[PDB]
Amino acid sequence: LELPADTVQRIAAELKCHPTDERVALHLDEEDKLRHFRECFYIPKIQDLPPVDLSLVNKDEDAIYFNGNSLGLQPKMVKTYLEEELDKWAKIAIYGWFEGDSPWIHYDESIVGLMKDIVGANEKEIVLMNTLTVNLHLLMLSFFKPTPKRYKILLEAKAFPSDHYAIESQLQLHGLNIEESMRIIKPREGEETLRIEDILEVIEKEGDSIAVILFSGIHYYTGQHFNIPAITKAGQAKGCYVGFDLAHAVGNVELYLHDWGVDFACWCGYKYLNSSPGGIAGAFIHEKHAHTIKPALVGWFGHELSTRFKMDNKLQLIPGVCGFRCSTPPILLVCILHASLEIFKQATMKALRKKSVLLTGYLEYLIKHNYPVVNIITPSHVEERGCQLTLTFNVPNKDVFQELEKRGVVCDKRNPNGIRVAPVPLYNSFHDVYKFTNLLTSILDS
Amino acid sequence: LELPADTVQRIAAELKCHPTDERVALHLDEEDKLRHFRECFYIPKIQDLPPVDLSLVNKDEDAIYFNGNSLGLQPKMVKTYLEEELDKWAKIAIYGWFEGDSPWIHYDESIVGLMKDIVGANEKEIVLMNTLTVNLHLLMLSFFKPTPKRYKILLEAKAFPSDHYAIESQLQLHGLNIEESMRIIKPREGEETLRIEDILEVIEKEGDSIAVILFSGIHYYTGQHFNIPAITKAGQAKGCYVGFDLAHAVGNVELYLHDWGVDFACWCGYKYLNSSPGGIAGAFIHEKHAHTIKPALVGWFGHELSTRFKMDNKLQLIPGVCGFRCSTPPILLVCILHASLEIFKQATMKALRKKSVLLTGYLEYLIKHNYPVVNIITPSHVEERGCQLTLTFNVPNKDVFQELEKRGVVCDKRNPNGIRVAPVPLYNSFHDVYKFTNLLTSILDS
Repeated sequence: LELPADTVQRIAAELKCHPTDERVALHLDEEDKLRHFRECFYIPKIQDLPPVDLSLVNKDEDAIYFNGNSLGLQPKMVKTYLEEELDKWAKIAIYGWFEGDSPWIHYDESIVGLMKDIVGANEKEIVLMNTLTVNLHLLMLSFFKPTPKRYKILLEAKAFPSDHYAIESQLQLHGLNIEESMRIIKPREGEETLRIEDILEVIEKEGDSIAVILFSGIHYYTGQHFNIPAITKAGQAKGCYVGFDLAHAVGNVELYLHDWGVDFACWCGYKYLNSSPGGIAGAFIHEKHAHTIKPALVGWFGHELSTRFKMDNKLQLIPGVCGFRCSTPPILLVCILHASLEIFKQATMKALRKKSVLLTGYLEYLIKHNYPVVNIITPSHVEERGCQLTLTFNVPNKDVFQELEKRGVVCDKRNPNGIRVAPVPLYNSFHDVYKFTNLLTSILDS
Repeated sequence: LELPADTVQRIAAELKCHPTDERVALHLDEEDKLRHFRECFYIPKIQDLPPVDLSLVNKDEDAIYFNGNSLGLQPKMVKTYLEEELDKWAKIAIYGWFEGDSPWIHYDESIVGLMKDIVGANEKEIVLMNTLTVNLHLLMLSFFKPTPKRYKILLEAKAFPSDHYAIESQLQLHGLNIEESMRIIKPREGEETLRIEDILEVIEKEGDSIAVILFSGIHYYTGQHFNIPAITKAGQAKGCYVGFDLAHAVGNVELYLHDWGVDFACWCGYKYLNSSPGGIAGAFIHEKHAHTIKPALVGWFGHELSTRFKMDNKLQLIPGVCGFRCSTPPILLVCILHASLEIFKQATMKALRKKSVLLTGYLEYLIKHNYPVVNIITPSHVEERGCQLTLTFNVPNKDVFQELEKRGVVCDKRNPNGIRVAPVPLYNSFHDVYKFTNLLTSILDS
């Protein structure tokens, strides 16, 4: 089928205009079957943003928000759902757990039915709970049971700091040497992303000694989407447990954790899933392990609900990942996630991934075209990336990042020179991408 | 000074009425300097409660809510504070972390200044984070480092199930025999509460082999307030680490964790602290351990904020308990807790504990007076209990609990026969206690 760059020049051919003309972006939004979803979100105005130099912007104009990858915008329905739960708490205080049309006791275990299609798993293979890093530890404390023969953990170079710290401390818990035990796949010299063959070679050479493989679904600094089902097959052949940190993947790319055979997974709620800052995170355990892999750390919401409130202390554990649930779920954070997940159910994940490829692609085309003083670190193949592109510039005398945010472009800056732009399909339009690059152009021309 | 029962009969002497007359309760509320705080909370109406038999109640009348111990009522200011944070998230999406009058990055580390006086600790000795049981595990994984000589954990009989399960799994993590390693102090035959001497004797006989002592601050089934500073001194003399699960204690009784020398502590937010269901919990580590006891499981919000966002993976850990913070704090749950903690700052914890003693005492007086077919399991000494009283009845032919909740009395039922009533000083008035016992009287007379 049609590659994204091919799609743009074809539109220009239909309109008899240049590929970089505004009319191309305005036409891609006219034909965007998801364009009405942007209304469901609160989009910042430029003059409200702190770093904005008001001299350089037209006030009363929407901001280009390309941090759907870091803290996702608020659905307008969030406050509406909060009000439902706040009134119930103000109407029947403790009875909201077991009484009424929607018991609190079943929230985390019902809105999982909205997560099934986002990660590709079953009802009983997912729990929405705790926070990302803690779910990473609660999973590792079960799957990472090392032996003298099999003791390593395989992660990637320059991984996300919380993951990296979580793995040292997992190894430091069992007394393992860090240098010997942390196998960190580094990219080849002069290269920014990882090679799938280099990863598989290490798994084949060393996998007999690796206990757990733990990558991110999308690497934060490069935006690289790792071939998840491949790493799983390779790792599982050598006898490894394979799990991923799907923070930048979930809500961004299509995921089939169950069919792919992934052993475990974990993700957060406040990035592409547009829940609240620090919102409720999630876990995953393939049902193959529902009766073999047990929770290392146990709470009382790991007990079967049927006899949980007898409190007779005679543990009857819930199989699967709901056994790692220690505590009562934070109902008001589940509430917010429900509002966002209903939106993901309307605009199918497939329909978002399809726009995400054309939208990020239209960003890549407009960057490569005009420019080289810009290096797109993100993999160019449409399948090895997500919403996010990572950029580095060779303009020495201007800070591109500061110059961009002065003008209402909200995007990340990652050390050393990396800046991250992530147009997401829910609230970002092609005209946002057009408006972006002409500011990036006006800046790089000085 | 005046014991609570002495106070009631003196009021009756001033009014020349019977101690059990309504005029006594109505007078204790007139003179209640905290009576206006009840307005700050949403109090259920009887006809809105599910179990209510409408034939047996006067509709349009406030409900007697004595579950401040299980799920605390909603401050009316909660929705107001949520709106502040929801507008900021809708106004400056990602900039709320570092920009403006109140950065999100400092929420959990600022409203700790409202927790200092509730547990009796310093700024740096408390973090508000995660959930109760998980904070219990994250603490145990550091303080419970056992040896062949020193391997036991001391808890109480019929402890709260989440605690009990959390301790088995802590021992099962290190391979320890459960029967040998779990030292469970059981009450004497025919007795419901524990004896402080029986606890100290075990600590003296066996303490050389105990690695960690972990009781609740108030036992859920009996309501017994354990002499916390005594257990600490005794346990620390024999070389034990001593920590408590302060769930029913915090927000209920006065606590001096720092001066008492308590090694660690953990509590929840949704009981007496009146945060949301499943709301943010808290942790405690005395500053003596700020540089000796390190986190077992590490996240990236365990890193110093000054260089946390360089993400260079060169860990620089925060001393004290803020090092056990793994993840980004859930801002909207901190928000709610801020609303409740401001109320605790207005009505001083001392002023609440003072009413709590007279209010629970006026409940005990009216129960003992008329009745014996009722057994108050809760310790009778005003210092060995909190808000909660636990009851058992010898009426065979009526279920007291069902008969009570039919009439708008919201209180707990704990297996086997225990029911828990907990008038709290914020929203509960003496007239609630008067109205309660006359229903309990009308019921027990059949």
